[PDB]
Amino acid sequence: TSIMAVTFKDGVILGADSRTTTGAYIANRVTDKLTRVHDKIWCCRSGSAADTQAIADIVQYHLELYTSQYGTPSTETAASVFKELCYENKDNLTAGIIVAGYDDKNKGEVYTIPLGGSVHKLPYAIAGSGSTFIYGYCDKNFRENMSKEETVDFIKHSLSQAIKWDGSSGGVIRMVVLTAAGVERLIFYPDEYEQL
Amino acid sequence: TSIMAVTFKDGVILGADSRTTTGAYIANRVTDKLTRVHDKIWCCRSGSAADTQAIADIVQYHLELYTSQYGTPSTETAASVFKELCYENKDNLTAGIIVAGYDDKNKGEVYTIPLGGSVHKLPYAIAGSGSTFIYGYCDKNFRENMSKEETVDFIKHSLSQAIKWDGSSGGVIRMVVLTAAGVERLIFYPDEYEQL
Amino acid sequence: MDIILGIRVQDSVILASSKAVTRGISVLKDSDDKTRQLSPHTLMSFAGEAGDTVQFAEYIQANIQLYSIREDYELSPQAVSSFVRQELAKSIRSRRPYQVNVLIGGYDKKKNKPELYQIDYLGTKVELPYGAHGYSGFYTFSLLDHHYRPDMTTEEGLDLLKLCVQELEKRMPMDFKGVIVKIVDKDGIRQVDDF
Amino acid sequence: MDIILGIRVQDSVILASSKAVTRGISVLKDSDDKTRQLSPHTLMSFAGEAGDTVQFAEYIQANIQLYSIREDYELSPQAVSSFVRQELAKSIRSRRPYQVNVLIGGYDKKKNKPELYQIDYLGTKVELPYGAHGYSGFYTFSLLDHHYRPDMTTEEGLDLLKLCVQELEKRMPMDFKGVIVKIVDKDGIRQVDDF
Amino acid sequence: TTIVGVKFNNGVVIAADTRSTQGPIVADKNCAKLHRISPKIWCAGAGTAADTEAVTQLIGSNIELHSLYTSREPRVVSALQMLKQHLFKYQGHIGAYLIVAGVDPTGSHLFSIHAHGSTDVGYYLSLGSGSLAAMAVLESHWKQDLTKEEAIKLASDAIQAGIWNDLGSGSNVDVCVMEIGKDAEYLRNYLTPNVREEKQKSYKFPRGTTAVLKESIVNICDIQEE
Amino acid sequence: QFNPYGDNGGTILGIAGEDFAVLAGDTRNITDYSINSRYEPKVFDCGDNIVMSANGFAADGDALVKRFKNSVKWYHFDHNDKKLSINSAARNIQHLLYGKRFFPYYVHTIIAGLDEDGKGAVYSFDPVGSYEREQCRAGGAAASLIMPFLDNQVNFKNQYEPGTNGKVKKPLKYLSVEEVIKLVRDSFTSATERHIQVGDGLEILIVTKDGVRKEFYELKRD
Amino acid sequence: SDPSSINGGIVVAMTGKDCVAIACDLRLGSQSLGVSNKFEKIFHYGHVFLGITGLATDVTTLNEMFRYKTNLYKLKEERAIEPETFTQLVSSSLYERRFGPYFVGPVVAGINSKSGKPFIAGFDLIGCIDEAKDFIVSGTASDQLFGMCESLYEPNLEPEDLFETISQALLNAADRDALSGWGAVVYIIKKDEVVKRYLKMRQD
Amino acid sequence: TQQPIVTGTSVISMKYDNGVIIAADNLGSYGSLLRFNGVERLIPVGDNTVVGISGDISDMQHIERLLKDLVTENAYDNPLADAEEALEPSYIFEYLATVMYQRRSKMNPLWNAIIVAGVQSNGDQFLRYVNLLGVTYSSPTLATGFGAHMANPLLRKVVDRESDIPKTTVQVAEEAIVNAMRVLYYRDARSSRNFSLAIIDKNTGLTFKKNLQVENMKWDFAKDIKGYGTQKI
Amino acid sequence: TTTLAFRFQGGIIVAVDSRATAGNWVASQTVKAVIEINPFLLGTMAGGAADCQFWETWLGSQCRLHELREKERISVAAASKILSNLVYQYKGAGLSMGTMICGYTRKEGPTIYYVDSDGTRLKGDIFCVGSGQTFAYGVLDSNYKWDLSVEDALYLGKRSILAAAHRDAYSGGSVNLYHVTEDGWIYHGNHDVGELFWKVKEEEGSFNNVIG
Ligand SMILES: *[C@@H](O)[C@H](CC(C)C)NC(=O)[C@H](CC(C)C)NC(=O)[C@H](CC(C)C)NC(=O)OCc1ccccc1
Ligand SMILES: *[C@@H](O)[C@H](CC(C)C)NC(=O)[C@H](CC(C)C)NC(=O)[C@H](CC(C)C)NC(=O)OCc1ccccc1
Ligand SMILES: *[C@@H](O)[C@H](CC(C)C)NC(=O)[C@H](CC(C)C)NC(=O)[C@H](CC(C)C)NC(=O)OCc1ccccc1
Ligand SMILES: *[C@@H](O)[C@H](CC(C)C)NC(=O)[C@H](CC(C)C)NC(=O)[C@H](CC(C)C)NC(=O)OCc1ccccc1
Ligand SMILES: [Cl-]
Ligand SMILES: [Cl-]
Ligand SMILES: [Mg+2]
Ligand SMILES: [Mg+2]
Ligand SMILES: [Mg+2]
Ligand SMILES: [Mg+2]
Ligand SMILES: [Mg+2]
Repeated sequence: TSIMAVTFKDGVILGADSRTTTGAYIANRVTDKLTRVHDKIWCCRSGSAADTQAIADIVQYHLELYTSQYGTPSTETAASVFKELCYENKDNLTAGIIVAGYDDKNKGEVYTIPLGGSVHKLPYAIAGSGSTFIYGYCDKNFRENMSKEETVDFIKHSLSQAIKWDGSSGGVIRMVVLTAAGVERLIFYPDEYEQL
Repeated sequence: TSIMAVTFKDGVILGADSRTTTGAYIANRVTDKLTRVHDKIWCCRSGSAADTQAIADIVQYHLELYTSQYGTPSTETAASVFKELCYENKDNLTAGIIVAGYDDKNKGEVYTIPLGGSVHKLPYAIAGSGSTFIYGYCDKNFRENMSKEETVDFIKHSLSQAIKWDGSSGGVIRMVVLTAAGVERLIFYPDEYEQL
Repeated sequence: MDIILGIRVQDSVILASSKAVTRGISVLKDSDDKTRQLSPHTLMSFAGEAGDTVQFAEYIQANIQLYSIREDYELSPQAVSSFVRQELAKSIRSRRPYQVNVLIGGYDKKKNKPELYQIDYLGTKVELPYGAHGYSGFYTFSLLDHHYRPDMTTEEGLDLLKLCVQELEKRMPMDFKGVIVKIVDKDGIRQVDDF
Repeated sequence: MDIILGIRVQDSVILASSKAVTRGISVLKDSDDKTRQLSPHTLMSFAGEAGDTVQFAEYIQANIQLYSIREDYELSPQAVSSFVRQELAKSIRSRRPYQVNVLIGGYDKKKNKPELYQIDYLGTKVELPYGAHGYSGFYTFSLLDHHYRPDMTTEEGLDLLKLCVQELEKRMPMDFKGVIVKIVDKDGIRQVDDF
Repeated sequence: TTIVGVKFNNGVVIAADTRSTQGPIVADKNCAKLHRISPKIWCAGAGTAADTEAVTQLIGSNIELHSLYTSREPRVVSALQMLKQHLFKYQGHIGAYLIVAGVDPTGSHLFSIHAHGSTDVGYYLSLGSGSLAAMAVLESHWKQDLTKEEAIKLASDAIQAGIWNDLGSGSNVDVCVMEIGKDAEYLRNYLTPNVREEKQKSYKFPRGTTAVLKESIVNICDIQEE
Repeated sequence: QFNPYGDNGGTILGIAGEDFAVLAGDTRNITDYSINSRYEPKVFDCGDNIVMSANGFAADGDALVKRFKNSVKWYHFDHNDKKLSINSAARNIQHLLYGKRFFPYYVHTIIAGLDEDGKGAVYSFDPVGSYEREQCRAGGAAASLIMPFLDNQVNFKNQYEPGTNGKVKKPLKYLSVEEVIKLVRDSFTSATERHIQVGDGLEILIVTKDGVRKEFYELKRD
Repeated sequence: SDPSSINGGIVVAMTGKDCVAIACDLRLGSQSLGVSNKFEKIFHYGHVFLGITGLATDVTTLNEMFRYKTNLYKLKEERAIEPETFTQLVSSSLYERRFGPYFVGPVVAGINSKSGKPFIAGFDLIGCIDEAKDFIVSGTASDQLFGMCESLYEPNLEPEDLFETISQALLNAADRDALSGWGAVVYIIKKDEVVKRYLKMRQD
Repeated sequence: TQQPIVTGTSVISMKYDNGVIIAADNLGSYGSLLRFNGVERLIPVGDNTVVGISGDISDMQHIERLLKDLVTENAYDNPLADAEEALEPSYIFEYLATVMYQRRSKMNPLWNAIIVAGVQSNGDQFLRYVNLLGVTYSSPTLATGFGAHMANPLLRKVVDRESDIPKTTVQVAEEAIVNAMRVLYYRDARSSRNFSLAIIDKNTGLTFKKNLQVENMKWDFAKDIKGYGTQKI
Repeated sequence: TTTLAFRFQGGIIVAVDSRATAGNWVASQTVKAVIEINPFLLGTMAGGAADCQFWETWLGSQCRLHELREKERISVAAASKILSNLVYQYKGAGLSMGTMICGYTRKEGPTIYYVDSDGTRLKGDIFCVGSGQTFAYGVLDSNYKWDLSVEDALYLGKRSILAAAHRDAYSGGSVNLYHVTEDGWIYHGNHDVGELFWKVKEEEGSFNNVIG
């Protein structure tokens, strides 16, 4: 799995591959790892599919109930709910989640939640087995306050390499753009990103 | 450990970090992992320090005896001797070696020899625990027939990132240039390569 | 503990049980009675893990004695055996199971028939003409298969039992220090003091 | 096998050894002689793993008999015991060691003295007034500590040995089917046929 | 086992083989792996047979009660959600691997469920030991905008691939078609390509061949009057 | 850790007649739940009117058959082209198997032919060389399904003559080659139904004084 | 160690023309030791017959349990339970012990009193139903029984013919199993008469 | 006893009317890392045989050397080395099969699965399999690793039995092989898009095709797939 | 497997069962657990079928070589010791053998040696070996005497195996009888337990727990 979230001038973009594996068999080649916990708060999932689905379902429930009582939650609040589940159930969970969202006050924010259940707010984040191969590339090529088109190219190129080297990563590159304008879904097929 | 060898227009350059570890303790921070088996055939060592030293010592012996009988050996020949040792003693060895050399007929050549004892001739090669983090960077930035200055910058930038992310890698960046002109040793200190 | 035997003849049930108690390297006692009277016409012998055996037997004894007082009536051997089986069948799926095997010898005063039941620690019940637990049956069942009849007298049953004990004393490695023999018939329970 | 005892009195050495051979659940034999005559005035009893015991004893016997023929002379008990110890000390660091414990009872015709040596499978030799291997010593050494004298007669030694066997028959769990007793003195080796 | 699911123009089809095994032994040659959760929601199960049955009946029971409570026809996402939350709770110890399909007021749907509680969405899916043989066929012949007749063909061909090439699968092909605005048609033994040939010999015995010790009438009736 | 053994499935069957002998076996070869081949011969003509099959781990089976065929060749060289009798072949195979007692050939071996009196003969082996002449023997994966059927239909076990009620047994009348092949075909048809490793095809080798004949029959391919 | 093969035993059931047959061996043992040759494994609740193989304590326990449940069923429903319904009750009862199961292999047999239709069914130790038309097998010699039944069985056999087929299937399967045998019983079941026959077999 | 380090995945093959086809991708994996992207795993021997090898690459390179040495050795004192006494597929296979079983018997195996594809002197098609255990078998279609589970089912639809071989042309057979390679790229997590394919025909000889790519892939339907159940956006 | 052998007035009786198993699966009911090494020597087979078969037919080759070299029949003591010394060499390797070497010579008389894969070698009057040995011992010990007729001794051995065949699950099939005398051994037939059991039950009045 190769997943990443990147903040930019107008907001934040989430990116992911579409491969799900059982050992070396690809159980699903068109998986959607970019999942919605609120209108403009999404997450990237890595690790156990069952665990991350169960967690995301619970978080969506908590934020739906939060919204009914207290209005729209912050991205920090969403990350806290993820953390509370991941930290308190660390013995029984295998979930690596990246939380990303857009406020009008705080703009684009990214929080990463690794295995332990710790929280780390970052300008951008990478995770999944395929992330290991792009630590160098992403550190060298990331800039703050990029444009939408520049950020899409950054994610596309980064995940392209992650897919190239990681057997557990592959398929299409899905992306979700989060701005004041709304929510845009993007997709990029092998013929496009392999030749980069 | 982060080691790499890169062919370019005028020949080949070997590169390495200088860190040797016992768990988390750095037993040696100024190690020389670029070792000489012949005048213009060198190797990069990764894995067990004992195993790779023992192997390199044996290869140097074999090539010294080869030279006395049959004249200067090819880089392919040197790689074959490494392979024979690594393959036939695979059960008892932990050695990841990159062989690099310069002929006048064949020019710069690079052979990588991973754990199994297989041989792979490549335009450039990377190895060691720190190589995992620069597969993406190196694939995107490598070009054939680079200049000496471009190749030094490529290795410097690549190993800089490998050192940044890998705990087992660090110290100075050592490099060895192999051309028709001769053998040049280079060194780059933390203050220089960290700010890249 | 070690060896417990049972044989049902014409008009009685005979139970034989070893006297030895061995805790490791030493024989601590050579006169131990591995049996409890559940009711006037029902006797239960037992063998298994230390502590559990006596604890289980006395627990069963208490329950049957309670039933007898409450109803002013003696339960049939078949009824007692079923109660015992259920307790062991319950026990096997507990946190710490009773590691006890039993023989239940009784005389049914209603049907005027002796009855012998063999039950293991899992709660496996079988009615038999003759039975045993542990390694005892491996030696004794061949003799009983040959010599046994349904119409044997009590004296003939004791003679056939002597032949079983003699074989055990010859071929078994452990010294079980002889057996205490008890007879169950229409007149109740009595001990054969010379065997 | 199981129990082997030894006692050195005034003018002789007495060795007692069990008769039982138990292979698992069954007692296959009750008249087994766990000893070999090494020379006219030297006897060795043995106990350990099946097969190894007899194989080792007969191997030692053959070697001493070879020495006797070659030199036309009987080795002293001390010399025989040292030879045996070395073989076991060699054996313990082999591919598959001899798992055998022995007692060597001999009468030295030169010094006119009885001698008893106890050697275990590691090659640990000790000269003793009385000795045992396995669990036998745990019961018998307390009796021997009390009753033993250096000036005892052979008849007194046999009586003290009977007291040891009686204690073993009372407190040991395994039925070892009695013992074969053999006396070693100036006149040679003889077996006590009634014990 | 080989089970598949295939989406088409106006609905969804699922299919399954009919072999049940105990190690290398065939326990049942004509097993029914196509279960009904509700009238227009059917699922196919692989893995532990008792688990797939039990978990299907439980959720199907609760779905019926839910449908009565809400006065609405049941939805596939409801069955999906209830199944995954049940299976997740038991941490994979309930060995049920399901393909859930159906039509409802929202439209036609097709999902898979893994024993640990993960779900996946797709136009074509396969589960079981013969899933690789089936998926090879699906990946070779599947296209967008399939007709009902094309989807049934593709589904049964995918099951056949499992029947012939996978030892865990065999015997017959069951199918269930769930089209929008129609009753779901359950096609039990849609294909029967594995009929046993006539035996060479009859093994009917002469009467009296078996030795008997005792005969007796068994009283199955109740206690009688008079 | 490396496991030097495997299981290629399959099932074999040998029946001895009055003046003939058959050795049958399915043609399916497998690993785990996959089929390797639908037609991979398992029963072999080894020369001297002897047929052989080594069922179980195919690499060990092929090796053993290869070595026995070799043994027959050298028996002719060393002993003036003398015919290797079925009993002599059996003893030779024991030594081949026991020679690897501490790293066994993981196979169930069966051979068939005619004895020196011309009567039908079948010999059966375990993996480490114990052997025994038999009238009837099935080996391999579905041996447990087939043998009881053969006890009943070949040796007439548990069968008695009507009217006598258990007093008089069914007489042991001899079976023809046509009658035996029927039992073989029914055995493998039944085994194919209930055992997943059995199927695809059935190849029978019949041995008479005239030589070695072959017959092939299709089996279910699921 | 393996609970399903400590005591040993087998059960087999078959359908015929307007009839069903169910049969079992009589052995109970403690591994190698034979203990009893009178341990019947077939029980009946009204006109519904149940055979149970496996761990003997659980065989006894389940019989007592299903007697309990069918007796209450009859009092409340005012009618005897049918084979199809009883089959579901067994499945329910076994699955409630999913993670602490009874180590058994049950087999249901009987004729529906209303429709007259012959019915057999089998289960695993945790509830899975195997509703076969032809035959059901269970026990330590299940492989052997599968081989006998598959070859000997033909559909629509008359009661007296069906008796011969099932008896031979059991006997020859039991003789190839160490933990089965020591006697055998066969029930022939018609809509309103049931015959029970004890078979003579080898006692080793 | 060892463990495989750098590995190669599926090798697939089938017979057709006038010969045999064999194929394998150009990847050398290092666990989950797709390390080496230019590895040739089909190795021709003469003009009548191609050996396809999967599993450990270091052991493959060893086998490659044995075959190279075999050709050299066969030519020694052999005037008919390029004619009647040339190496046959059956000879090359039996040699390898001997080596594999010997190595397993010393508890030091060559961690590979091998398929020898070729055409004999008399024009007969040869196709046989051997692996680290020394296990051998032949079939109209043969495949290793994941190919066994996914390719064989597809190739067996073309040639289900022996009688289907004369009815199968080279165009139909190559089409089936190329399709199977696409399916493996979809579903094998250790496969690559790049592969090599070899045809050995009794008339046209050995045709070795390099640098082939999986094409005509279906991915467009992915855009419609959203969430894992209930999600709509 | 169940095997026995005992000394008496008329020589030696040897009796064995005929069952072979692989777990609970009955592999064979017709195996020869007795091997005739020579007209005067018999060997019983218990434990591993192959180990016993192979090394006892090998033993016969060694005994034949002995009488070729020494122009004299081999003693039972020497024959038994060849086998015991052989298996002792393989001790630890995993051989599984429990055998009785039975014979009669002039110097020894009737002799029985128990030989074991552990290396044990015992001389004795009565031995029972196998999984059903305890059942056979019961009948033997209660009915054994030195003064038995060849007819009565043969029956006792036959009956003792039957007792074990009945109770021991891994014993059964049929009974093979041998009688060893001054003039060599004499085979006394194969007796199917399926027929012998019912015969003995009826005639002897035993096995009253079973119904027939
Ligand atoms: C990549 O990280 C990807 C992201 C998911 C959110 C889709 N993860 C997987 O593909 C994942 C990798 C394994 C090593 C954890 N695979 C699975 O979770 C797999 C999916 C099912 C549908 C087969 N499930 C699985 O293997 O179940 C067992 C299990 C359960 C919990 C943790 C590990 C393994
Ligand atoms: C980085 O790969 C570096 C390259 C060497 C050629 C210098 N390797 C190490 O630092 C190496 C890493 C460990 C995990 C193998 N460390 C050692 O080899 C270490 C050096 C000594 C001086 C402490 N040796 C060591 O830990 O000895 C035990 C041992 C032996 C063989 C294989 C692993 C470990
Ligand atoms: C094919 O995948 C098929 C799907 C079912 C829904 C029919 N699976 C089986 O047939 C399955 C084989 C494997 C996957 C378990 N068989 C069983 O589960 C089997 C069915 C009955 C006929 C016995 N049950 C079984 O073997 O029970 C033993 C057992 C014990 C404990 C836990 C699980 C199973
Ligand atoms: C009774 O003791 C009998 C005596 C012989 C003369 C037949 N022995 C056995 O029945 C014995 C049971 C022991 C090992 C528990 N069975 C065998 O030795 C058996 C014989 C065959 C013919 C059934 N062989 C056996 O169990 O397999 C050996 C094996 C199995 C698997 C792999 C390697 C070797
Ligand atoms: Cl997912
Ligand atoms: Cl170093
Ligand atoms: Mg990839
Ligand atoms: Mg009991
Ligand atoms: Mg089949
Ligand atoms: Mg039996
Ligand atoms: Mg028996």
